[PDB]
Amino acid sequence: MTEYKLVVVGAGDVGKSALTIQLIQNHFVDEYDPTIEDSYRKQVVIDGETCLLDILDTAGQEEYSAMRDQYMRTGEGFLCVFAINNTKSFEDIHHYREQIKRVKDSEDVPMVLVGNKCDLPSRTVDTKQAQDLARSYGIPFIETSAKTRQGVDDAFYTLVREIRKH
Ligand SMILES: Nc1nc2c(ncn2[C@@H]2O[C@H](COP(=O)(O)OP(=O)(O)O)[C@@H](O)[C@H]2O)c(=O)[nH]1
Ligand SMILES: [Ca+2]
Ligand code: NA
Repeated sequence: MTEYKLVVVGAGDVGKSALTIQLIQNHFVDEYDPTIEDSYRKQVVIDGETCLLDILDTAGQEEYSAMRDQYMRTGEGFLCVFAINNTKSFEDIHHYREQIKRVKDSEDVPMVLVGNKCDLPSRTVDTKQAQDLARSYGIPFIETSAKTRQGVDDAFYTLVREIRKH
């Protein structure tokens, strides 16, 4: 089968790791201690075609480092995650897109905008705002909760579809 290396980026505490664990292990974690070793592999079927997802979680890597750059050289598609209750994480998204464009040395990198923690009450970012930013990038936007599992499969599977159209 094809193997898809998907890299999850975003500000601290937005839920990169819980999203990854929810996808792979079908559990929601209340806390996650990152390592240098957190890649996760899982076989899934997307649109009738079996494939392998290799999820690389960037949690805990420094904002600018050789390891983070190596991680995104290896990635074929990217999830840019913010949290819908943290406006600053949504404002940081352009920084992660600029970083991916730099490392991949391209303006057309498979990417999906992910608005996580959609179960929480104190929303500060509208779906319309996020859709408008995704639209400016020409990429899909998906709303998720690693806790209720809403949108989790959709976000990773849509990213695979994005790779499959490149
Ligand atoms: N309610 C809620 N909490 C979440 C969600 N995603 C992550 N969290 C919590 O947010 C905190 C940070 O999550 P983590 O995955 O470690 O974020 P990361 O640093 O970006 O990898 C943890 O306490 C998680 O339990 C979500 O969708 N909903
Ligand atoms: Ca799962
Ligand atoms: Na954290």
